[PDB]
Amino acid sequence: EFGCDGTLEQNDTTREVFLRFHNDVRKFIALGIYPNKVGVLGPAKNMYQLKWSCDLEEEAHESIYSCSYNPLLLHPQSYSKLLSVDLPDTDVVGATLEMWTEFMRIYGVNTKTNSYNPSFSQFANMAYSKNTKVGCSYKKCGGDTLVTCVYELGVKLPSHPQMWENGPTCVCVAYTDSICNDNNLCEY
Amino acid sequence: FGCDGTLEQNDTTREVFLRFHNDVRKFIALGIYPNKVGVLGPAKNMYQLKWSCDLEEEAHESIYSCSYNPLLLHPQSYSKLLSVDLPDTDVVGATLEMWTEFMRIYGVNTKTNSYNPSFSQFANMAYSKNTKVGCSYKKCGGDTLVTCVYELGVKLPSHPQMWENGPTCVCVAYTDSICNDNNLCEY
Ligand SMILES: *[C@@H]1O[C@H](CO)[C@@H](O[C@@H]2O[C@H](CO)[C@@H](O[C@@H]3O[C@H](CO)[C@@H](O)[C@H](O)[C@H]3NC(C)=O)[C@H](O)[C@H]2NC(C)=O)[C@H](O[C@@H]2O[C@@H](C)[C@@H](O)[C@@H](O)[C@@H]2O)[C@H]1NC(C)=O
Ligand SMILES: *[C@@H]1O[C@H](CO)[C@@H](O[C@@H]2O[C@H](CO)[C@@H](O)[C@H](O)[C@H]2NC(C)=O)[C@H](O[C@@H]2O[C@@H](C)[C@@H](O)[C@@H](O)[C@@H]2O)[C@H]1NC(C)=O
Repeated sequence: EFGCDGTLEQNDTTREVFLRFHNDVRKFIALGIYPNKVGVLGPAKNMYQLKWSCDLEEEAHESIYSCSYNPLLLHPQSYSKLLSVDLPDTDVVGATLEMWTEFMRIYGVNTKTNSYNPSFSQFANMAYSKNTKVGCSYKKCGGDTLVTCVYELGVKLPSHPQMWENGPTCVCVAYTDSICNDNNLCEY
Repeated sequence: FGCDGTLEQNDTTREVFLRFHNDVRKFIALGIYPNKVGVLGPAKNMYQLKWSCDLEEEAHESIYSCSYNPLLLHPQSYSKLLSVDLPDTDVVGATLEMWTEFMRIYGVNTKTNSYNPSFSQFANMAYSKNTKVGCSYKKCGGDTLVTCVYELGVKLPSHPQMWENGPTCVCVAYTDSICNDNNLCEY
């Protein structure tokens, strides 16, 4: 599920944190039980399972390599700079991902449109229903640690801000020959 | 710690909670804790926190039903997290880091060090005159609840100051205070 050989300064423990965090968020949106600011997100039809992409992880790694964020702009990308602390790497990674979702919970999703909002831009990239690939990276840059995820597909702003379509769990039709896996997420 | 109660927590996460708080507080006291721009502090009357099993009880009780219901006896910080398949210490660490990162998103006004609801958890953690904290967490299926209870905190509107600007180791808020080896006040 990973197999990323490169000089990426990361091993699979944090990659699994990244990957399963995304797919847990997406499963609970699809099931209609992820908590909004008030109430719940979802259910969503067309919410696809994410797979790791080593190419996208390289894009994530390259954007923070110099210790100043510089995205390649080939793919949607979420980024945050956190204070480096004397705790394990899973803690920074976890803190970033939790923070990305708390932005959403602090501001609140309109669950009629499920539109992107700049105040939870990272959550929108993480929840974008029709994406199927993610790659993330982090780098300690002295007093700060940069954490960033890159996605194959994302919202297209401003015209197409919808993060996911309201619909029944396991309705998987956005790609031909899609099935719903045991995670309650679509795959193709 | 010595918290005997049915608190569903052991001392390893208690230490992460406590040490994290006192690191932040001493970095503010020394004037080296990063703000959004620049640094926070130095602060006078920044007291070291001690654990309180009573406050931990108040924390544990507010979340044991998996819906947040504070007792409202003491200032309290709370977050509902997405559950992660990581050791509990790392979920606690991630939460505490996240609480500080809110502050650096909005930024503290270092002329006033005023409370800001947008970083309420950092504010509760940084409140200089508090000396006791109790924290708890509970895995609730897909989500995890994490919360800290403080004996003292800001009082709005009358006392919005998280800490007062001033020299490290000035410890006069309470009589018979001293500055310990952590450069934090205690009595
Ligand atoms: C990704 O890298 C991290 C950081 O190196 C790995 O986590 C570390 O894994 C090592 C073991 O390979 C842990 O060390 C050992 O800890 C135990 C308990 O104290 C002791 O028996 C042993 O003496 C100790 N070794 C030494 C010399 O210290 C280490 O504690 C652990 N965490 C950190 C922050 O260093 C990680 O390994 C994965 O996670 C650990 C927790 C184990 O489950 C391990 O089997 C896993 O592979 C690396 N991930 C991968 C996939 O390799
Ligand atoms: C609190 O609960 C933790 C989870 O059960 C304990 O960690 C576990 O300790 C085992 C040895 O007793 C060790 O083999 C396990 O890998 C470890 N599990 C995890 C997820 O870390 C913890 O014990 C403390 O921490 C571990 C890492 C060791 O250093 C122990 O010697 C420690 O006591 C429990 N804490 C206490 C104070 O009992």
